[PDB]
This record gives sequence, C-alpha cells and structure tokens, in this order.
Amino acid sequence: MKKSIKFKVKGNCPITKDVINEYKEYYNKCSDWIKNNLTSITIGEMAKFLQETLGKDVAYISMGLSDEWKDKPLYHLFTKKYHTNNADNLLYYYIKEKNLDGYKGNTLNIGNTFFRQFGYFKLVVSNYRTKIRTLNCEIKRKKIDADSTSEDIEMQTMYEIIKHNLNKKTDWDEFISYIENVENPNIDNINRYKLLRKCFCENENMIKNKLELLSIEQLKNFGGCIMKQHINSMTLIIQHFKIEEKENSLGFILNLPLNKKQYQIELWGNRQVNKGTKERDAFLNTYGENIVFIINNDELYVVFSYEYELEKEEANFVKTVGLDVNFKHAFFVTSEKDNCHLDGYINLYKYLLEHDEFTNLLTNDEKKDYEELSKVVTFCPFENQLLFARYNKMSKFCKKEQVLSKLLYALQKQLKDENRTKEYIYVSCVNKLRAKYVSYFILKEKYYEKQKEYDIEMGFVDDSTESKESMDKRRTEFPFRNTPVANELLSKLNNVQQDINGCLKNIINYIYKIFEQNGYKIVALENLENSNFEKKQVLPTIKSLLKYHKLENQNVNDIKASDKVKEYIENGYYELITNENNEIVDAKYTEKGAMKVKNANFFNLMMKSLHFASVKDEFVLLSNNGKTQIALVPSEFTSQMDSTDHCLYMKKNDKGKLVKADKKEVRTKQEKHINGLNADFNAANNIKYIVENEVWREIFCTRPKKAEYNVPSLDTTKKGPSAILHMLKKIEAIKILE
RNA sequence: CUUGUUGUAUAUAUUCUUUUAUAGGUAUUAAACAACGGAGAUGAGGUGCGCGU
DNA sequence: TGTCTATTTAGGAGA
DNA sequence: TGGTGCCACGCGCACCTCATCTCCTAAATAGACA
Ligand SMILES: [Mg+2]
Ligand SMILES: [Mg+2]
Ligand SMILES: [Mg+2]
Ligand SMILES: [Mg+2]
Ligand SMILES: [Mg+2]
Repeated sequence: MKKSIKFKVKGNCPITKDVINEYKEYYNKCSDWIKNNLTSITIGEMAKFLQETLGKDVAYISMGLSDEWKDKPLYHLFTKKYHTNNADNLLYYYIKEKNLDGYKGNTLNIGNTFFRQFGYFKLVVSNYRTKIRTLNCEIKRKKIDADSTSEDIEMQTMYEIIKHNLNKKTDWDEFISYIENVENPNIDNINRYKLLRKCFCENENMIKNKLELLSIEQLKNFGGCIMKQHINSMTLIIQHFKIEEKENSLGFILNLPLNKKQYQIELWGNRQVNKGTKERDAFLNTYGENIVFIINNDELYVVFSYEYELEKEEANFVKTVGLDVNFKHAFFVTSEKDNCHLDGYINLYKYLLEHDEFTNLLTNDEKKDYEELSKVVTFCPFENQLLFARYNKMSKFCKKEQVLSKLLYALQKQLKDENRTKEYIYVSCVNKLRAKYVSYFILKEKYYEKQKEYDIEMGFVDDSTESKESMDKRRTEFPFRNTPVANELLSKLNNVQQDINGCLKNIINYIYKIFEQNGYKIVALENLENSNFEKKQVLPTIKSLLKYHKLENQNVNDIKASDKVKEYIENGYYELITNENNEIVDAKYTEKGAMKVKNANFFNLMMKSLHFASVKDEFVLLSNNGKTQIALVPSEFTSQMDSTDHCLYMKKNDKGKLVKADKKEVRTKQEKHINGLNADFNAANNIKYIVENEVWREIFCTRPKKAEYNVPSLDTTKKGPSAILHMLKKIEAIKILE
C-alpha cells in the first residue's frame, strides 16, 4: 500500500497563498458549472459537440455517443460503471472547448496539464464521484395520525429505513420486539412503527425505487462541492519530476517543471526517512505522481506518496484482555486483577490509597469503592466531578481535587527522579490532560458569551421566517465568525485540543506497550462510533421559560406550569422579576442555576473533547506495527450483563412475559453491578468474553481477513441494541432476575 | 541538515494573560521517550447564538 | 536535428 | 447501547466528532525553442 511523508521547504518558494487561492477559485467555478448542469445536459450531447467540432475518433467520444449513455444526464459519468479515464476526458475536453471555468492561465505559469486537467479539475471530478457514488436522501420526520394520507405514511417508512437501517423484514421484527418487550412500553411509539412495518411489506420494492428517485430529485437542490475558505492547499499530479538526496546533507531536493523550465525546491530532512534505513530506499525508489502543497501555520509543506510492504501479524488467541472506557473514576479499566505481575505498570489508585490524607476525605462506602477499583488494572485516573471542582470554586469536591492533584504531581516528580521514563511520561500526560480540558471548557464558554453579546448588539430585524431571503441580509453579510474576536478564541481552542490529543496518544501508547511487553496477543475493545450524546438536561432558558412554558404573565402565588417547573421554581435557580401586579417581566439566572447550566455543559463537552469514540483508532494505529492485535466488539449490554455467567438479566411482566430489565436495575450504584463486582471490571470482563469463546467470536465478530492498514484483526458488522439483543436471546445467554 | 510534525518541564524571569491561571503568551535552559497516510470532499449527528412560535 | 517539456488517450459490445 | 443520569417546534448563522470514498499511471505523441 501507499503511505505519505511530509517535507518542509527550507527557502523561499513561488508557491504562495495567492496561487493557492486562484487554484481554489478555479475549483469553485468548475464545480459551479458542474452543479448547474448535473442533470440538464446529456452525455450524448457533449460527445456529439466534441465529434462535430474537433472531429476525433477517440474512445472517450465513442463511449459518449454509445447507446448506453447517449441519453443519460451528466452525473452518470460519476457512477462506478462508466469508464473512469473516458469520463474524465469527455468532461474535460467539453469544458475546455467551451471555456466553462473561465480559465485564463495561472500566476506561476505551471504546466496547464499538471495544474488544470490533472489538478483542480481532477479533484473536482473525484469529489463529484464520492457525492454520486454514496448518494443519500433527506427526509424530515413527522408524526403520522391514525387517519393520514398515503403519501405521508409512505415517506415515513422510507425515513425509518434511512435512520434505523431497516432493510430486511427481520430488521423490523427485531426492532418491534426490542421496543415492545420492555417494562413500561410507549404505546404511541409502537403504533407508528407497526403501521410503518405493515406498509413496508406491501410496497417493499417500490420503497427501494422511490428512495432512488427521491435521491436523484434532491440532486437538483445540491449546492455543489465547495472548496472551503480555510483550505490553503493545492494538489498537482506530474508524471516527470525528480526527488534527489541533497549531497552532504540529510535533506532532499525537488526538481519541478515551472514555466517550461526546472525549478528546485529544497526540503528539510525527515527522520521517518533516514540515510541508513530501508524507508529512505523505499521512498526514493517508489514515489508517485501525487504532489501536495499545503500552507500550515504560514509555512509551506510538500507531501508525497510511496509504496511499502506491510508485515502486520495475524491473531493468536493465547492471552486476551478486555478494556472498558469510562469517565467517572478511571479512563481505562481492564479485565485483569492486579497481582504485581505486569512489568512497567504502576497503579495510581493503589498509590492514592497508600496516603492517609486522601482516605480521610472518603466516606465509608466511597472508600470501599476506591479499594474495589485499586485491585483491577486501571489507567489514567480521570475524575469527572473532582475535575469540575477547579471551575466551580464553591463546590463540595474542592478539597478532594487539591489532594488528588498534589499526590499525582508528587508521584510525577518522584518518577522523574527515579529515572522511570515511560511511567513518568504517562503520569505527566494524565496531569496535563486533566488541566487542559478545563481550559478548553473555559474557552468554549467565553466563545458562547461573546457570540451572544455580538448577536444582541447587532439586533437583526427580519421581516419573515421560512426563507433566508425574507430575513435581514446583515445576518448573512456580517456573521460572527468574521469578527476578530471569534478568530482568537478558535485559535486558542485549536491549540488546547492539540495538546489534549497529544496527551491522549501518549497515555494510549503507554497502555499498549504495557500489554505488549508481557505477552498479550489480542486486546479487545468496544465498537464506539458516536460520542455526540444529547444534552439530556438543559434548564429552561429565559426565553423558553417565558414563551414555551407560558410563564410570562402567570402568577407566582398560583403557578400554572409543569411539575418540573414547580421543582425548578422552588429551588433558587431563577429570579422572577415580577412587576407591581406579580406579573413577570424578566427572569434572570441566579448563581445556582447558572452554575447548573455550566455543569451540564461541562459534562456534555467532556464526551467530545476527549474523543470518546476514537481511542480504538489509536489502538489500531499502534497495532499496525506491534505484536499485539485489536478486536472490536459490539458495545451493547457490555455494562449491563453478568461477567460471571455471561447472561442477560430478564424479568417477568404483568402478562408473564420475559422482558428487558432497566439499565438502572442491574446497576444499583454507577460503580457496582448486582453480581458483586465493579461495573467497569464487569464491562471489561464482558468484552474479553467474545474473544475468549470461539462460539461468540464467530457469532458476533467477523472472520479474520488479511492484515490491512488501520484494520482490526476482528471487527463487527452488527450495529444496534435490537440486533445484539436478538442474537443474545437465540443462544440462551439469559438468566432470570429476582 | 546531531534534520520534519505533534505530545511530554507542575524548569528560570515577566506592572503579561481570568479570552488556556495545577495553564498558557513573551524571552531562556534541558533531556530523552514515543507515535506518525496525506489531501479534499461528501454525509449523518451533537452543540452555541439570534429572530419567530 | 536534437532536446527537452507539454499534452492526448486509455473501451465496448460485438465479432 | 455506550457516557452520564433522563430533555420544546421552524428559519438561519457558525463550530465540533465520526464514517466513507477518491487517489496517489504510463505510453506515445505534439510543441517549443534552439
Ligand atoms: Mg464501555
Ligand atoms: Mg501545544
Ligand atoms: Mg464502564
Ligand atoms: Mg515540532
Ligand atoms: Mg519534540
């Protein structure tokens, strides 16, 4: 397979930001024409024009006037059945004969072949291929009543196939049995899905054809592929260029055709391609025609590609370990009791408990929970509530955060003194990660505050909704992103997130090398794909407490609102500024309510900024060269199933039916599972079981294929609670709860 | 050219920064450890703010 | 009369 | 479900994560300049 190496240009280069901007504008004009004619023009018309004017007996004109494509619209060139080069040539020479992109050359006089046809136009065509070949549909949900039109119900069945992935009839049968068979079902939700399931069977193929028709019909409203204003990149493909080792140096030289002559661009050396290594030999003998110019941080970089041989190892199944990912007490918990057998490993929870100062702050049960976690093999102590004590100064966890931080930094300095580099790097990165997330949160909140200030200041008066044109033009003419305030905040946020990513990579590398050193052949992980959880608790804001809640002119003495609104009013969250007649004119977030809003934002943003569903990607990248491999398992009911029986907990019903027990019934406390273990130790030991048992490995995990770059040795196709729950029942992996 | 990017110092000084404050900016001192397939686009989501309901 | 660099073209069913 | 601990509709303007796909070629000829 082909890899990449970046190089930094050492001197001055003709490639400036203006050249790249001109390239980008040419991209935009070409894509604008393509989007304006994606269905209006036919392939046969373009081919006929070329044959009549230029008059060539070439294959790209013969295939365009063939009967397969003579009548079809322009977007069929981007489908995977049409010949790639033939479609490129037909489109390019039609646009060129017509001058449809307004091309008048370029500033550096770069060879028009290497700049226009095989540069921006080639990227445009390759982008429009991705759009067409993965064409989707956009349907807005709607509640269907008992007496509703056929068109409304027909659309909603297509909607449910799009979102919930209901292809086969078994997909519907599992989904209904997942929704139905649970304590306290929602009758309204089941009625809609049953109606749509009935409709799906009667028009199943018509649904699959109307989906395609609607996708093609929506392509008219497509805005086209647009090269963003923040790109600062340019790709040229040149068949004949040269890369030579610079004599008496560790650098390289790029000989490039620039305005009918040869230009030389000097490149800094790269430790990925060193003089005595085999990677320099592979790079220098197998590089490709791809050349990238990118301006990152006001500096020019050059990218290339080259071939390489991958010797990634196969799975072994001799010693496996699971791993759950959490946020409340530990970042990573394995499925292995710590018994002073792993080498290079240090227990930070078994370090915290050795100090009397920390345990004295612990209540009797909390102390037992920490002593519970300290026997497992854990990593990177993250404390969601203790960390928020840094921002919320009037908190109840403040003294615990101070002691935790002090002990952690003392351990860091001690490890630095004793020359234990891997452990020292790990501890320092844990400290820095905890510190940097708070900075990220502060910067995000400031961004929100400044945006609100700017919007209220502008005072956008718009005539009507439902259309952008009716609204004030200033709302599009002067958006908040343009002002200088927004740019500094985003720069600071990007820097903080970069630090976070680096620290996380260091921690994961530590974990992987610990597992690799002792002879663990496979590491199993959850298949995490979403981390954008909804903000499940947002207090009714000032606008929403007076408009949607209709509390604007009600009575404080007699509040005609919801029970939850009564709960909120009873506590001091709000400041109702009533008038002389006890009519509310304004409402203000008090200190308690504002702090609650900040807390909700803090925990919601923690899921994303720490890249919850991307640590398996780091483990895969480390598994590309290492001896330990990676297995991805479905992340359903792993923190809801017994690790000592490998069974689910299902209770009876009022009708005597076995249904699914609530997730909060097998989980009394968030740290304990009813089986008498730690839930993270339970969840990680569930994860290991799929790999451990040959039966479950074949049932849930895909067959081991050839080793590939960024590919787990074991992966999963099934995605969804209904899919996993259905398979769990069929193998009798179920026990009856009390 | 003892050479690229990113992470790692609770390191020295600062009438620096609450818009990174157990951290950064600005200017120094030091050491190794590690990872590195790049570009663009499209799509699905979540979240912020304003105008309406 | 070379001597380098830009620039077309690349299939398919049909036979 | 997973992470926590359970949550309003339209129009827009912006920022983030995560998934997926394209693409990384070679020969032969035409032209620019002496
Ligand atoms: Mg988990
Ligand atoms: Mg940094
Ligand atoms: Mg867990
Ligand atoms: Mg660097
Ligand atoms: Mg470095």
